[PDB]
Amino acid sequence: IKPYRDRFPSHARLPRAGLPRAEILAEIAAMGAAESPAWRDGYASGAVYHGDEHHIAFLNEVYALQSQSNPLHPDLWPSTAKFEAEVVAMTAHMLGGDAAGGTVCGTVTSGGTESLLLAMKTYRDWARATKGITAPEAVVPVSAHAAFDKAAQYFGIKLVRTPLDADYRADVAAMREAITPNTVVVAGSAPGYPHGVVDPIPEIAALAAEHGIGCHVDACLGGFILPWAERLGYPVPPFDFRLEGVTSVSADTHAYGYGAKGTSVILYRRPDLLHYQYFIAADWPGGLYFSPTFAGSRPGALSATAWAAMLSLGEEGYLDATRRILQAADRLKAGVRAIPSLKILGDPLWVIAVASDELNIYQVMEEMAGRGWRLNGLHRPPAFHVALTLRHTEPGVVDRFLADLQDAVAQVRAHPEKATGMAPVYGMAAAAPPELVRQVLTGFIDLLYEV
Amino acid sequence: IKPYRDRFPSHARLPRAGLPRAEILAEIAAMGAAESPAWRDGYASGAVYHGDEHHIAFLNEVYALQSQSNPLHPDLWPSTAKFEAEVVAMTAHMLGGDAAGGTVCGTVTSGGTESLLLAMKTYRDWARATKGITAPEAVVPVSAHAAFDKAAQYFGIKLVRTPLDADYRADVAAMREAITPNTVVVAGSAPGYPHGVVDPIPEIAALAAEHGIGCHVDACLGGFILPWAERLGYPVPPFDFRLEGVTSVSADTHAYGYGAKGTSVILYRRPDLLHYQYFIAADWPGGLYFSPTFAGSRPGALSATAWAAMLSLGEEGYLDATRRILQAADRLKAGVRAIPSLKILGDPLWVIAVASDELNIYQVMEEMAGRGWRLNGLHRPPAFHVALTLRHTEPGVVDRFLADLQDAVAQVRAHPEKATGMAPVYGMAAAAPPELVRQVLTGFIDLLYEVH
Ligand SMILES: Cc1ncc(COP(=O)(O)O)c(/C=N/CCOP(=O)(O)O)c1O
Ligand SMILES: Cc1ncc(COP(=O)(O)O)c(C)c1O
Repeated sequence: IKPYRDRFPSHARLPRAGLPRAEILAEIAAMGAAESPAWRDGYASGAVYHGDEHHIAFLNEVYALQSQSNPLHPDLWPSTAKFEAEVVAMTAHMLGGDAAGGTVCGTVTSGGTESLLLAMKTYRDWARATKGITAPEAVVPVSAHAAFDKAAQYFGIKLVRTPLDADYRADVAAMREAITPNTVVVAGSAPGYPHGVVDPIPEIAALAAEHGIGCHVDACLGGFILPWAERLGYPVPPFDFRLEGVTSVSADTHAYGYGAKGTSVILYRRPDLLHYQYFIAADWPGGLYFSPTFAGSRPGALSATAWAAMLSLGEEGYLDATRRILQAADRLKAGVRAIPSLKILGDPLWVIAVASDELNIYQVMEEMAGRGWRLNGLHRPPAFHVALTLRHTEPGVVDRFLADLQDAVAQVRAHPEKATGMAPVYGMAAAAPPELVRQVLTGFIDLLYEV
Repeated sequence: IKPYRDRFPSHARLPRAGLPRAEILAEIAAMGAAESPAWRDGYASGAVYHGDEHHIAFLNEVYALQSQSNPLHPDLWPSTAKFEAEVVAMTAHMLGGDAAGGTVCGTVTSGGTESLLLAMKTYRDWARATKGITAPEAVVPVSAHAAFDKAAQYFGIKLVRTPLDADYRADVAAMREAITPNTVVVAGSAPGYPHGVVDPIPEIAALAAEHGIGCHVDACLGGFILPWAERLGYPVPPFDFRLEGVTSVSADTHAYGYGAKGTSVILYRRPDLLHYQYFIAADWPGGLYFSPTFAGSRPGALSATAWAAMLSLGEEGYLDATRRILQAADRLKAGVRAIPSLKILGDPLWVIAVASDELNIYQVMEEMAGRGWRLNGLHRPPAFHVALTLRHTEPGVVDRFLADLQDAVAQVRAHPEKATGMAPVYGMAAAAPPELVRQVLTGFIDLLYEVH
């Protein structure tokens, strides 16, 4: 659904003469006031991770002072190259980079997906050069992020997805079973996006060191949450570089790092690994050209906002934020188990996947959507999840959620036949065959791009 | 060389307690005042494309109002999904999208490189599904951007680079020669980055339609320059979708589109092509997940800055900008041919590659660097180039350049033995073997990432 089709002029052609800056800003600001109550008041799962208007006004100043930065030119903006070096270093330390000998290194990327993609490409390129593996395989849980499939398709890696156990954590045995001599990497999520549970990293990491291959830890969600939850006295095993089997880790500075959107860190245990990531061309008439990541020209300013957010918070700000989130979490989970028909999937710390055996969970979800809740629809198995952020730690938000949740279950128990709005969509999507979904969604992405 | 290693505290660990916002900003603003004179006063080739402090203050407001946008969620920020749809549409029209039947479609990407990569992956995936080609080849000029090699390595495409002619434009014949039944795409640059010259697109496009394969036009540099140069009455053949053989085109809204860094457009002629780009997963316990491009979470705000910059300029602002640039160009080229020892490579419109047969061009370049000029070092053949922007259209900038260029040649003619600063580096790099460069540069990228 396209909200501003009518309220605002549509442009499928450049205006013959330029429109005034004062007006363009006003058009955009208006859309700002329309869309920002949804995430600000706490109705959104994930999406906005900090939300505080002063922390945002702060990062916008950081962007403004670095707007022109392009780290393709480290000699014009050595300031940005500094930021990137320090975000990578501070993040390395945070994830047990010292307990590895201090050989831990990385680069700043554009997001979790790039981190994962880069990593897969690295392990693929390394395996071919050293172990001579020319038809590579990777082994991850079925809960590992969909970005892994993306890497499989792009780089020509055969991806093998293993099943989970009763707690929705990875099945470490089935992983051993699927390893072949062509397997170049195994991965574990900390936590996985679907259910918020942390795969058995120590076990997977060990399994990896055993067969002399890589182990990647997808800590894109947990990187900036888990280390602080551990010091707050929660049940979190070592997930990072403390474990010796773990060869790489990815973490999102734009997620729970509270940077602005468009930054992430990929970390490798040794430099001889990192080096397979760099792209270099020496034979090009355009001169010497190299890039650490996928991109050539990058938004230097976003690397600044990641750096500035990490310094403005420090170990205190993260410890504080993490507590306020995990508090709201434990409190929401209690309110959910308290409700009869619902169950929680596995044992999440702050990303809660709620399902039902008796009711149609998708209509429950739709009933929440009726009150303004923008939640995530899962399937295999059917459920919806809410990933908690600082936006849900504000006064009365977890309460409103549980209050609206009760009324929503009561309504669906009265009419188990009810399936309104999006409920029928999420439900068909569950049952439909891959190649049919692949086609309808393709039409949906085309609808997004219409003028 | 790391400038702030001493003046500012280095952080290899999160500060136990958070540092004040007032202070962090001051640290960054200081670095801003140190680095911004270089590109602002016009010493930089490319890098900053507009530079005007009001146009920048404007786009920063655009970013500020959209900072939170992440177009992975089109239902939370339908505003951004709108911007993206319209940047893609306005850009399509600009590059002859109507003359194609109105089936021209695209997506907004993160930069030229992603556009190119996405395209290569599309043609690879299409060729396998329709033409059953399981060991794909691509054929581009040796001047085509290095991003093409990157796609070759990533996606497993065999890349074949053809030679150029006397004008440094593509050799259309050698391209035909290298086409096999496994060739899935050919490309032409408009202009190529090295020399600023426009490959023979009409001819290449035709060559492509002939063999029933794709033709991609790398207009990342020229997309927002060439269409306006054509209406200003310059010698530019049709390079875009007017030609029927051309199946895709890439253009950088963050370059000569004067958006903020981190946006670009990839355009396809028909939707059945675009569709091979989309990534979709239906079997994932995380639910339905799709993405048009490489990224999942994106900076929505950068899509806004591209949109806002295009609207704030319109066909007038581009026509004006393009004139002021091409004027400065023609004026700089005359000043260069005027100088005895130097020659210009091919016939560039605004990206000038200057070489020398008698002198060591790298020391010429170093002599310019002495006066503050941050230029691009080319090789194969040895030269340096300057890509002109609005920053070089300001008063007296092309003049200072020619003035410093004369003094620089005079100095190198007096001491042909001289090789100071970077000159010896660019020169070794020219002669060294690929695998040696590959190793030294790897050490250089590691040096960038060190903290003292
Ligand atoms: C475990 C895991 N792995 C990879 C990713 C992808 O990272 P991305 O490219 O979206 O920055 C996610 C995020 N997944 C959700 C990104 O959208 P959001 O609601 O704003 O956080 C992830 O959770
Ligand atoms: C002519 C040309 N093509 C492609 C690219 C790649 O774009 P980017 O560096 O912005 O990713 C550039 C920079 C370029 O100048």
